[PDB]
Amino acid sequence: WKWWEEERYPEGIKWKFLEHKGPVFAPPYEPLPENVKFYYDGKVMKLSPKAEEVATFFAKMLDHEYTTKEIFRKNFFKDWRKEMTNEEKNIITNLSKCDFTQMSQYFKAQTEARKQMSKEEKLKIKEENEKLLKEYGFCIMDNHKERIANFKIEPPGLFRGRGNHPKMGMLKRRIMPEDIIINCSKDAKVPSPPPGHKWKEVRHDNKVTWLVSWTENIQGSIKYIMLNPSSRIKGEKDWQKYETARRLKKCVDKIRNQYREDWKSKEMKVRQRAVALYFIDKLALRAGNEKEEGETADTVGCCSLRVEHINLHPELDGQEYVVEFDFLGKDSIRYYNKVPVEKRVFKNLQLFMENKQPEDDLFDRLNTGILNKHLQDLMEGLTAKVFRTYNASITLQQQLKELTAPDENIPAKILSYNRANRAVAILCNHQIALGTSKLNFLDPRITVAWCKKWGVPIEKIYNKTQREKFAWAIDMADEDYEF
DNA sequence: AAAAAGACTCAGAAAAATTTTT
DNA sequence: AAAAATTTTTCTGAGTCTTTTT
Repeated sequence: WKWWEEERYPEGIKWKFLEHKGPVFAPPYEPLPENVKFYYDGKVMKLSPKAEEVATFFAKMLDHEYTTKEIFRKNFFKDWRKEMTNEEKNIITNLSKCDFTQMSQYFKAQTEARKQMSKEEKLKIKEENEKLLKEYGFCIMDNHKERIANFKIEPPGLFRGRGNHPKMGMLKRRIMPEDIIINCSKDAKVPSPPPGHKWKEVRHDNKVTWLVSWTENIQGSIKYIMLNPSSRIKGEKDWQKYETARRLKKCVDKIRNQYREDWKSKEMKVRQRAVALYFIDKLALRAGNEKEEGETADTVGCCSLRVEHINLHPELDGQEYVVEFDFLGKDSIRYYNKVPVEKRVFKNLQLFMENKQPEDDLFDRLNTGILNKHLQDLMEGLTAKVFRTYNASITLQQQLKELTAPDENIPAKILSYNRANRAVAILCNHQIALGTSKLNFLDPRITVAWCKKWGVPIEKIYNKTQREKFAWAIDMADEDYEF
Protein backbone atom coordinates (compact mmCIF):
# COMPACT_ATOMS: atom_id res chain seq x y z
CA TRP A 1 0.00 0.00 0.00
CA LYS A 2 1.77 3.13 -1.24
CA TRP A 3 0.47 5.27 1.64
CA TRP A 4 2.84 7.98 0.48
CA GLU A 5 0.58 8.40 -2.47
CA GLU A 6 -2.25 9.51 -0.15
CA GLU A 7 -3.45 12.71 1.53
CA ARG A 8 -1.78 13.47 4.86
CA TYR A 9 -4.30 14.02 7.72
CA PRO A 10 -4.85 17.40 9.36
CA GLU A 11 -2.38 18.21 12.09
CA GLY A 12 -3.00 16.47 15.39
CA ILE A 13 -5.22 13.75 13.99
CA LYS A 14 -3.11 10.58 13.83
CA TRP A 15 -5.85 8.10 12.76
CA LYS A 16 -9.61 7.60 12.78
CA PHE A 17 -9.82 3.91 13.74
CA LEU A 18 -7.45 1.63 15.58
CA GLU A 19 -7.73 -1.88 16.94
CA HIS A 20 -5.10 -4.08 18.66
CA LYS A 21 -5.03 -7.08 20.96
CA GLY A 22 -2.97 -5.44 23.64
CA PRO A 23 0.45 -6.59 24.96
CA VAL A 24 1.81 -10.04 25.50
CA PHE A 25 2.57 -10.06 29.22
CA ALA A 26 5.67 -11.77 30.50
CA PRO A 27 5.02 -15.43 31.33
CA PRO A 28 4.81 -16.54 34.89
CA TYR A 29 7.74 -17.29 37.06
CA GLU A 30 8.52 -20.99 37.53
CA PRO A 31 10.38 -21.62 40.78
CA LEU A 32 13.74 -23.34 40.92
CA PRO A 33 13.94 -27.09 40.93
CA GLU A 34 14.28 -28.30 44.50
CA ASN A 35 17.77 -29.51 43.64
CA VAL A 36 18.86 -25.98 42.72
CA LYS A 37 20.05 -24.35 45.97
CA PHE A 38 20.54 -21.05 47.65
CA TYR A 39 22.71 -20.48 50.66
CA TYR A 40 22.92 -17.69 53.13
CA ASP A 41 25.88 -17.69 55.46
CA GLY A 42 26.58 -21.15 54.15
CA LYS A 43 23.15 -22.34 55.21
CA VAL A 44 20.59 -23.77 52.71
CA MET A 45 17.62 -21.56 52.63
CA LYS A 46 14.59 -21.94 50.48
CA LEU A 47 13.24 -18.57 49.43
CA SER A 48 9.95 -16.93 49.19
CA PRO A 49 8.80 -17.04 45.55
CA LYS A 50 9.23 -13.32 45.00
CA ALA A 51 12.57 -13.35 46.71
CA GLU A 52 13.79 -16.35 44.81
CA GLU A 53 13.02 -14.77 41.46
CA VAL A 54 14.84 -11.63 42.22
CA ALA A 55 17.80 -13.66 43.37
CA THR A 56 17.59 -15.35 40.03
CA PHE A 57 18.11 -12.08 38.22
CA PHE A 58 21.27 -11.46 40.10
CA ALA A 59 22.27 -15.11 39.90
CA LYS A 60 21.77 -14.90 36.10
CA MET A 61 24.19 -11.98 35.78
CA LEU A 62 26.73 -13.16 38.33
CA ASP A 63 29.52 -13.36 35.74
CA HIS A 64 29.22 -9.80 34.39
CA GLU A 65 31.60 -7.48 36.28
CA TYR A 66 28.42 -5.41 36.46
CA THR A 67 27.68 -7.32 39.67
CA THR A 68 30.90 -6.30 41.34
CA LYS A 69 30.24 -2.53 41.48
CA GLU A 70 29.00 -0.61 44.49
CA ILE A 71 25.95 1.11 43.06
CA PHE A 72 24.67 -2.11 41.56
CA ARG A 73 24.84 -4.14 44.73
CA LYS A 74 23.55 -1.45 46.97
CA ASN A 75 20.74 -0.73 44.58
CA PHE A 76 20.18 -4.41 44.04
CA PHE A 77 20.17 -5.68 47.56
CA LYS A 78 17.95 -2.88 48.80
CA ASP A 79 15.22 -3.64 46.32
CA TRP A 80 15.46 -7.33 46.98
CA ARG A 81 14.76 -7.05 50.65
CA LYS A 82 11.56 -5.23 49.74
CA GLU A 83 10.57 -8.39 48.02
CA MET A 84 11.46 -10.44 51.04
CA THR A 85 9.13 -11.69 53.68
CA ASN A 86 9.66 -10.11 57.07
CA GLU A 87 11.56 -13.05 58.41
CA GLU A 88 13.76 -13.17 55.35
CA LYS A 89 14.48 -9.51 55.90
CA ASN A 90 15.66 -10.48 59.34
CA ILE A 91 18.24 -13.04 58.18
CA ILE A 92 19.71 -11.80 54.99
CA THR A 93 21.27 -8.65 56.33
CA ASN A 94 23.71 -8.33 53.47
CA LEU A 95 24.28 -9.52 49.97
CA SER A 96 27.82 -10.56 50.64
CA LYS A 97 26.79 -13.68 52.57
CA CYS A 98 24.52 -14.99 49.79
CA ASP A 99 25.49 -17.93 47.57
CA PHE A 100 24.02 -17.70 44.05
CA THR A 101 26.40 -20.18 42.55
CA GLN A 102 24.15 -23.28 42.31
CA MET A 103 21.81 -20.73 40.90
CA SER A 104 24.47 -19.43 38.55
CA GLN A 105 25.48 -22.94 37.50
CA TYR A 106 21.93 -24.00 36.86
CA PHE A 107 21.07 -21.33 34.36
CA LYS A 108 24.42 -21.66 32.53
CA ALA A 109 23.40 -25.25 32.12
CA GLN A 110 20.01 -24.21 30.73
CA THR A 111 21.96 -21.94 28.51
CA GLU A 112 24.25 -24.38 26.80
CA ALA A 113 21.37 -26.87 26.80
CA ARG A 114 19.43 -24.43 24.69
CA LYS A 115 22.56 -23.54 22.65
CA GLN A 116 22.72 -27.22 21.57
CA MET A 117 19.06 -28.07 20.99
CA SER A 118 17.64 -30.35 18.23
CA LYS A 119 16.75 -28.69 14.94
CA GLU A 120 13.09 -29.78 15.33
CA GLU A 121 13.13 -28.01 18.68
CA LYS A 122 14.67 -25.01 16.94
CA LEU A 123 11.76 -24.97 14.49
CA LYS A 124 9.05 -25.65 17.02
CA ILE A 125 9.94 -22.47 18.85
CA LYS A 126 9.99 -20.52 15.61
CA GLU A 127 6.56 -21.65 14.63
CA GLU A 128 5.70 -20.80 18.18
CA ASN A 129 7.26 -17.39 17.74
CA GLU A 130 5.67 -16.83 14.44
CA LYS A 131 2.27 -17.69 15.89
CA LEU A 132 2.82 -14.99 18.46
CA LEU A 133 3.51 -12.43 15.78
CA LYS A 134 0.40 -13.31 13.87
CA GLU A 135 -1.69 -12.93 16.97
CA TYR A 136 -0.26 -9.84 18.73
CA GLY A 137 2.25 -8.39 16.31
CA PHE A 138 -0.21 -6.46 14.19
CA CYS A 139 -2.97 -3.95 14.58
CA ILE A 140 -5.51 -2.26 12.33
CA MET A 141 -5.05 1.49 11.96
CA ASP A 142 -7.66 3.18 9.86
CA ASN A 143 -8.01 1.03 6.78
CA HIS A 144 -5.08 -1.42 6.93
CA LYS A 145 -3.21 -4.13 8.86
CA GLU A 146 -0.13 -2.69 10.43
CA ARG A 147 2.67 -4.28 12.29
CA ILE A 148 3.42 -3.38 15.87
CA ALA A 149 7.02 -2.72 16.68
CA ASN A 150 7.32 -3.74 20.30
CA PHE A 151 4.41 -5.91 21.38
CA LYS A 152 6.09 -7.90 24.15
CA ILE A 153 5.77 -6.29 27.57
CA GLU A 154 9.09 -5.41 29.24
CA PRO A 155 9.94 -8.42 31.50
CA PRO A 156 10.77 -7.83 35.17
CA GLY A 157 14.53 -7.87 35.91
CA LEU A 158 17.40 -5.60 36.96
CA PHE A 159 17.80 -2.11 35.56
CA ARG A 160 20.74 -1.64 33.19
CA GLY A 161 21.47 2.04 32.44
CA ARG A 162 24.38 3.27 30.33
CA GLY A 163 27.71 4.41 31.77
CA ASN A 164 28.02 5.42 35.37
CA HIS A 165 24.34 5.14 36.05
CA PRO A 166 23.01 5.85 39.55
CA LYS A 167 20.07 3.50 39.28
CA MET A 168 22.08 0.51 38.11
CA GLY A 169 20.84 -2.76 39.59
CA MET A 170 17.38 -1.52 40.67
CA LEU A 171 14.62 -4.02 40.08
CA LYS A 172 12.18 -3.62 37.27
CA ARG A 173 8.82 -4.91 38.56
CA ARG A 174 6.34 -7.08 36.66
CA ILE A 175 3.84 -4.98 34.78
CA MET A 176 0.30 -5.98 35.53
CA PRO A 177 -2.71 -5.29 33.27
CA GLU A 178 -3.71 -2.89 36.01
CA ASP A 179 -0.64 -0.85 35.00
CA ILE A 180 -1.43 -0.74 31.29
CA ILE A 181 -3.31 1.90 29.45
CA ILE A 182 -5.02 0.97 26.24
CA ASN A 183 -5.28 3.38 23.35
CA CYS A 184 -7.77 2.49 20.58
CA SER A 185 -10.69 3.84 18.58
CA LYS A 186 -14.03 3.92 20.40
CA ASP A 187 -15.70 1.81 17.77
CA ALA A 188 -13.00 -0.75 17.93
CA LYS A 189 -13.19 -4.04 19.81
CA VAL A 190 -11.42 -3.68 23.13
CA PRO A 191 -8.86 -6.27 23.90
CA SER A 192 -9.79 -8.32 26.88
CA PRO A 193 -7.39 -8.22 29.78
CA PRO A 194 -6.16 -11.58 31.11
CA PRO A 195 -8.67 -13.48 33.30
CA GLY A 196 -9.09 -11.89 36.72
CA HIS A 197 -7.82 -8.51 35.60
CA LYS A 198 -8.63 -4.97 34.45
CA TRP A 199 -6.77 -2.42 32.30
CA LYS A 200 -5.64 0.67 34.11
CA GLU A 201 -7.49 2.66 31.55
CA VAL A 202 -8.88 2.44 28.12
CA ARG A 203 -8.61 5.60 26.09
CA HIS A 204 -9.53 6.63 22.58
CA ASP A 205 -7.05 9.40 21.86
CA ASN A 206 -6.38 9.99 18.14
CA LYS A 207 -3.96 12.81 18.68
CA VAL A 208 -1.31 10.27 19.78
CA THR A 209 0.30 7.32 18.08
CA TRP A 210 0.75 4.63 20.72
CA LEU A 211 -1.54 1.66 21.38
CA VAL A 212 -0.34 0.87 24.92
CA SER A 213 1.66 2.55 27.67
CA TRP A 214 2.47 2.43 31.33
CA THR A 215 5.09 3.96 33.55
CA GLU A 216 8.41 2.34 34.06
CA ASN A 217 8.97 2.22 37.84
CA ILE A 218 12.74 3.13 38.16
CA GLN A 219 12.83 6.43 36.13
CA GLY A 220 9.10 7.10 36.12
CA SER A 221 9.36 7.36 32.34
CA ILE A 222 6.26 6.45 30.23
CA LYS A 223 6.80 3.42 27.98
CA TYR A 224 4.82 2.93 24.81
CA ILE A 225 4.19 0.37 22.16
CA MET A 226 4.05 1.86 18.71
CA LEU A 227 4.16 0.53 15.18
CA ASN A 228 6.83 -0.63 12.82
CA PRO A 229 9.07 1.80 10.90
CA SER A 230 7.29 0.51 7.83
CA SER A 231 4.17 2.20 9.16
CA ARG A 232 2.54 4.98 7.34
CA ILE A 233 2.35 6.80 10.61
CA LYS A 234 6.07 6.25 11.03
CA GLY A 235 7.24 6.59 7.50
CA GLU A 236 5.27 9.76 7.09
CA LYS A 237 6.92 11.52 10.03
CA ASP A 238 10.32 10.49 8.77
CA TRP A 239 9.68 11.71 5.24
CA GLN A 240 8.69 14.94 6.85
CA LYS A 241 11.78 14.84 8.97
CA TYR A 242 14.02 14.83 5.91
CA GLU A 243 11.78 17.37 4.17
CA THR A 244 12.48 19.84 6.92
CA ALA A 245 16.26 19.35 6.77
CA ARG A 246 16.23 20.25 3.07
CA ARG A 247 14.43 23.42 4.03
CA LEU A 248 17.35 24.13 6.26
CA LYS A 249 19.65 23.43 3.36
CA LYS A 250 17.86 26.26 1.66
CA CYS A 251 18.51 28.81 4.38
CA VAL A 252 21.55 27.48 6.14
CA ASP A 253 24.02 29.97 4.71
CA LYS A 254 21.65 32.69 5.92
CA ILE A 255 21.37 31.41 9.42
CA ARG A 256 25.13 31.01 9.41
CA ASN A 257 25.74 34.61 8.45
CA GLN A 258 23.50 35.67 11.25
CA TYR A 259 25.14 33.74 14.01
CA ARG A 260 28.56 34.78 12.82
CA GLU A 261 27.23 38.29 13.25
CA ASP A 262 25.73 37.54 16.67
CA TRP A 263 29.12 36.47 17.93
CA LYS A 264 29.64 40.21 17.83
CA SER A 265 26.46 41.00 19.86
CA LYS A 266 26.17 43.25 22.90
CA GLU A 267 23.88 40.99 24.90
CA MET A 268 26.10 38.02 25.89
CA LYS A 269 23.07 35.72 25.82
CA VAL A 270 22.89 36.33 22.07
CA ARG A 271 26.55 35.44 21.95
CA GLN A 272 26.28 32.17 23.88
CA ARG A 273 23.37 31.27 21.72
CA ALA A 274 25.30 31.99 18.56
CA VAL A 275 28.43 30.10 19.58
CA ALA A 276 26.36 27.25 20.70
CA LEU A 277 24.73 27.14 17.24
CA TYR A 278 28.09 27.41 15.63
CA PHE A 279 28.96 24.11 17.28
CA ILE A 280 25.72 22.45 16.52
CA ASP A 281 26.01 23.59 12.94
CA LYS A 282 29.74 22.77 12.63
CA LEU A 283 30.26 19.79 14.88
CA ALA A 284 26.80 18.31 14.98
CA LEU A 285 26.42 18.77 18.72
CA ARG A 286 23.19 17.72 20.37
CA ALA A 287 20.84 20.09 22.10
CA GLY A 288 22.26 19.27 25.47
CA ASN A 289 19.07 19.61 27.55
CA GLU A 290 19.24 20.03 31.28
CA LYS A 291 19.07 16.54 32.85
CA GLU A 292 17.55 15.86 36.27
CA GLU A 293 20.24 15.33 38.88
CA GLY A 294 20.74 11.83 40.29
CA GLU A 295 18.49 10.29 37.67
CA THR A 296 20.94 9.38 34.92
CA ALA A 297 24.69 9.23 34.32
CA ASP A 298 26.59 12.50 33.83
CA THR A 299 26.42 13.20 30.09
CA VAL A 300 26.20 16.67 28.48
CA GLY A 301 25.21 18.26 25.21
CA CYS A 302 25.81 21.60 23.52
CA CYS A 303 23.70 23.82 25.75
CA SER A 304 24.76 21.87 28.85
CA LEU A 305 28.51 21.92 28.46
CA ARG A 306 30.32 22.71 31.70
CA VAL A 307 33.45 24.78 31.24
CA GLU A 308 35.52 21.72 32.12
CA HIS A 309 34.46 20.07 28.87
CA ILE A 310 36.45 22.25 26.62
CA ASN A 311 40.09 23.28 26.80
CA LEU A 312 41.22 26.41 24.92
CA HIS A 313 44.54 26.44 23.00
CA PRO A 314 45.58 29.79 21.43
CA GLU A 315 47.62 27.52 19.27
CA LEU A 316 48.42 23.82 19.03
CA ASP A 317 50.14 21.41 16.62
CA GLY A 318 50.28 23.94 13.79
CA GLN A 319 46.84 25.44 14.03
CA GLU A 320 45.75 28.42 16.07
CA TYR A 321 42.52 28.94 18.07
CA VAL A 322 41.96 25.26 18.84
CA VAL A 323 39.15 24.09 21.12
CA GLU A 324 39.66 20.77 22.72
CA PHE A 325 36.40 19.01 23.56
CA ASP A 326 36.16 16.02 25.85
CA PHE A 327 32.84 14.88 27.33
CA LEU A 328 30.30 12.08 27.45
CA GLY A 329 27.24 12.36 25.33
CA LYS A 330 23.98 10.51 24.91
CA ASP A 331 24.41 6.90 25.95
CA SER A 332 27.57 8.13 27.55
CA ILE A 333 29.39 8.01 24.24
CA ARG A 334 32.64 10.02 24.58
CA TYR A 335 33.20 13.08 22.62
CA TYR A 336 36.73 14.18 22.05
CA ASN A 337 37.88 16.65 19.42
CA LYS A 338 40.47 19.38 18.90
CA VAL A 339 38.83 22.07 16.84
CA PRO A 340 40.27 25.20 15.24
CA VAL A 341 37.49 27.67 15.50
CA GLU A 342 36.88 31.23 14.38
CA LYS A 343 39.13 33.61 16.25
CA ARG A 344 35.94 35.36 17.33
CA VAL A 345 34.44 32.13 18.75
CA PHE A 346 37.63 31.34 20.55
CA LYS A 347 37.67 34.79 22.09
CA ASN A 348 34.12 34.39 23.22
CA LEU A 349 34.88 31.09 24.86
CA GLN A 350 37.69 32.53 26.99
CA LEU A 351 35.22 35.06 28.09
CA PHE A 352 32.53 32.45 28.73
CA MET A 353 35.22 30.52 30.59
CA GLU A 354 36.46 33.15 32.98
CA ASN A 355 35.75 33.59 36.66
CA LYS A 356 34.18 30.20 36.78
CA GLN A 357 34.68 26.81 38.34
CA PRO A 358 35.19 23.66 36.14
CA GLU A 359 31.73 22.53 37.00
CA ASP A 360 30.07 25.74 35.96
CA ASP A 361 27.98 25.86 32.78
CA LEU A 362 29.88 27.20 29.83
CA PHE A 363 26.80 28.67 28.23
CA ASP A 364 25.08 29.70 31.42
CA ARG A 365 22.42 32.29 30.43
CA LEU A 366 21.40 29.74 27.72
CA ASN A 367 19.21 26.65 27.32
CA THR A 368 17.72 24.48 24.70
CA GLY A 369 14.39 26.21 24.94
CA ILE A 370 15.93 29.62 24.37
CA LEU A 371 17.92 28.18 21.54
CA ASN A 372 15.12 26.41 19.68
CA LYS A 373 12.83 29.40 20.16
CA HIS A 374 15.19 31.48 18.09
CA LEU A 375 15.62 28.72 15.57
CA GLN A 376 11.93 28.32 14.84
CA ASP A 377 11.78 32.06 14.30
CA LEU A 378 14.51 31.68 11.69
CA MET A 379 12.71 28.72 10.18
CA GLU A 380 9.32 27.28 10.98
CA GLY A 381 9.85 24.03 12.81
CA LEU A 382 13.60 24.39 13.08
CA THR A 383 15.32 22.61 16.06
CA ALA A 384 18.86 21.75 16.96
CA LYS A 385 18.27 18.21 15.86
CA VAL A 386 17.41 19.22 12.30
CA PHE A 387 21.02 20.32 11.93
CA ARG A 388 22.29 16.74 12.51
CA THR A 389 20.04 15.33 9.79
CA TYR A 390 20.84 18.04 7.37
CA ASN A 391 24.58 17.55 7.86
CA ALA A 392 24.61 13.77 7.69
CA SER A 393 22.46 13.68 4.58
CA ILE A 394 24.25 16.54 2.88
CA THR A 395 27.59 15.03 3.75
CA LEU A 396 26.47 11.77 2.23
CA GLN A 397 25.46 13.57 -0.93
CA GLN A 398 28.78 15.21 -1.80
CA GLN A 399 30.91 12.39 -0.56
CA LEU A 400 29.24 9.91 -2.81
CA LYS A 401 29.41 12.57 -5.51
CA GLU A 402 33.14 13.00 -5.42
CA LEU A 403 33.71 9.37 -4.62
CA THR A 404 31.55 7.65 -7.15
CA ALA A 405 33.53 5.84 -9.79
CA PRO A 406 32.03 5.57 -13.31
CA ASP A 407 34.69 3.20 -14.50
CA GLU A 408 33.94 1.15 -11.36
CA ASN A 409 32.52 -2.32 -10.66
CA ILE A 410 29.45 -2.74 -8.51
CA PRO A 411 31.69 -4.19 -5.73
CA ALA A 412 33.82 -1.13 -6.02
CA LYS A 413 30.85 1.33 -6.01
CA ILE A 414 29.55 -0.20 -2.86
CA LEU A 415 32.72 0.67 -1.02
CA SER A 416 32.59 4.18 -2.33
CA TYR A 417 29.14 4.13 -0.80
CA ASN A 418 30.37 2.81 2.45
CA ARG A 419 33.20 5.28 2.75
CA ALA A 420 30.73 8.13 2.14
CA ASN A 421 28.89 6.57 5.01
CA ARG A 422 31.87 6.53 7.37
CA ALA A 423 32.25 10.22 6.86
CA VAL A 424 28.73 10.63 8.15
CA ALA A 425 29.02 8.17 10.99
CA ILE A 426 32.16 9.97 11.85
CA LEU A 427 30.44 13.33 12.17
CA CYS A 428 27.52 11.92 14.04
CA ASN A 429 30.01 10.16 16.35
CA HIS A 430 28.24 6.84 16.16
CA GLN A 431 30.23 4.21 17.93
CA ILE A 432 32.73 3.32 14.35
CA ALA A 433 29.24 2.16 13.33
CA LEU A 434 27.40 3.12 10.15
CA GLY A 435 24.10 1.68 11.40
CA THR A 436 22.47 4.64 13.18
CA SER A 437 23.09 7.19 10.54
CA LYS A 438 22.21 4.80 7.71
CA LEU A 439 19.09 3.96 9.59
CA ASN A 440 18.17 7.38 11.02
CA PHE A 441 20.08 10.24 9.49
CA LEU A 442 20.32 9.67 5.79
CA ASP A 443 17.53 10.67 3.54
CA PRO A 444 17.06 7.29 1.77
CA ARG A 445 16.03 8.99 -1.45
CA ILE A 446 19.66 9.95 -1.76
CA THR A 447 20.64 6.35 -1.74
CA VAL A 448 17.85 5.41 -4.09
CA ALA A 449 18.97 8.08 -6.60
CA TRP A 450 22.55 6.84 -6.39
CA CYS A 451 21.69 3.18 -6.86
CA LYS A 452 19.69 4.18 -9.84
CA LYS A 453 22.35 6.52 -11.18
CA TRP A 454 25.02 3.93 -10.85
CA GLY A 455 22.83 1.03 -11.90
CA VAL A 456 23.39 -0.55 -8.46
CA PRO A 457 20.57 -2.70 -7.08
CA ILE A 458 19.14 -1.33 -3.94
CA GLU A 459 19.29 -4.84 -2.53
CA LYS A 460 23.06 -4.34 -2.53
CA ILE A 461 22.76 -1.49 -0.04
CA TYR A 462 19.48 -1.87 1.81
CA ASN A 463 18.49 -5.01 3.58
CA LYS A 464 15.02 -6.50 3.57
CA THR A 465 14.00 -4.73 6.74
CA GLN A 466 15.45 -1.34 5.61
CA ARG A 467 13.77 -1.56 2.25
CA GLU A 468 10.46 -2.00 3.97
CA LYS A 469 11.37 1.00 6.04
CA PHE A 470 12.38 3.16 3.10
CA ALA A 471 9.83 1.87 0.62
CA TRP A 472 8.39 5.33 0.13
CA ALA A 473 11.87 6.61 -0.69
CA ILE A 474 12.39 3.56 -2.75
CA ASP A 475 9.16 3.85 -4.76
CA MET A 476 9.22 7.56 -5.31
CA ALA A 477 12.64 8.63 -6.27
CA ASP A 478 14.42 9.64 -9.44
CA GLU A 479 17.96 8.75 -10.39
CA ASP A 480 18.09 12.55 -10.37
CA TYR A 481 16.90 13.14 -6.81
CA GLU A 482 19.12 15.72 -5.17
CA PHE A 483 18.75 16.41 -1.44
C1' DA B 1 7.26 31.78 33.72
C1' DA B 2 8.47 27.59 34.75
C1' DA B 3 8.44 22.92 35.74
C1' DA B 4 6.56 18.55 35.35
C1' DA B 5 4.36 15.34 32.22
C1' DG B 6 3.85 13.52 27.66
C1' DA B 7 5.45 11.49 23.17
C1' DC B 8 8.18 10.40 19.72
C1' DT B 9 13.18 9.85 17.56
C1' DC B 10 17.66 7.74 17.94
C1' DA B 11 21.44 4.27 20.39
C1' DG B 12 24.41 0.57 21.35
C1' DA B 13 24.20 -4.05 23.73
C1' DA B 14 22.77 -8.62 23.54
C1' DA B 15 21.06 -12.00 21.05
C1' DA B 16 19.90 -14.59 17.25
C1' DA B 17 20.33 -15.67 12.49
C1' DT B 18 23.64 -16.18 8.63
C1' DT B 19 27.58 -16.56 6.48
C1' DT B 20 32.16 -17.72 5.96
C1' DT B 21 36.24 -20.36 7.10
C1' DT B 22 38.97 -24.10 8.90
C1' DA C 1 29.96 -30.23 9.85
C1' DA C 2 32.11 -27.28 13.91
C1' DA C 3 33.26 -22.97 15.06
C1' DA C 4 34.28 -18.57 14.13
C1' DA C 5 32.90 -14.12 11.79
C1' DT C 6 29.64 -10.93 10.28
C1' DT C 7 25.08 -9.05 9.79
C1' DT C 8 20.39 -8.56 11.45
C1' DT C 9 17.20 -8.22 14.97
C1' DT C 10 15.45 -7.37 19.39
C1' DC C 11 15.48 -4.65 23.53
C1' DT C 12 14.71 -0.89 26.04
C1' DG C 13 17.53 3.03 27.54
C1' DA C 14 18.50 7.96 26.40
C1' DG C 15 17.73 12.11 24.38
C1' DT C 16 14.96 16.01 21.91
C1' DC C 17 11.17 18.67 21.64
C1' DT C 18 6.11 19.55 23.05
C1' DT C 19 2.26 20.20 25.69
C1' DT C 20 -0.08 20.41 30.09
C1' DT C 21 -0.30 22.40 34.50
C1' DT C 22 0.60 25.51 38.16
